[PDB]
Amino acid sequence: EDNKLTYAELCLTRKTPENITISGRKLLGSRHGLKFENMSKIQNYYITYRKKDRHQFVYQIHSHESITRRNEEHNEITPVCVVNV
Repeated sequence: EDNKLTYAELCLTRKTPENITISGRKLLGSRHGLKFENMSKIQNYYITYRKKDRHQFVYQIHSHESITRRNEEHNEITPVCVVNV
């Protein structure tokens, strides 16, 4: 829905972590509907977005471990609904 997302399905030709992130970055750079303004606990790949000044955001897929690592290194990358690859 507008607020919460049920589930996301990604379909590729090969299942590798680098290809998953590349596909998530490329497929989520076109014209989209909303900004995924919600939250859900995470525990494993997810679609995430970081905030950036003057209404700027990036849409790409990160693993939960990678989400934690990039939150530790860094504007937090708040994760949203799970992605099944």
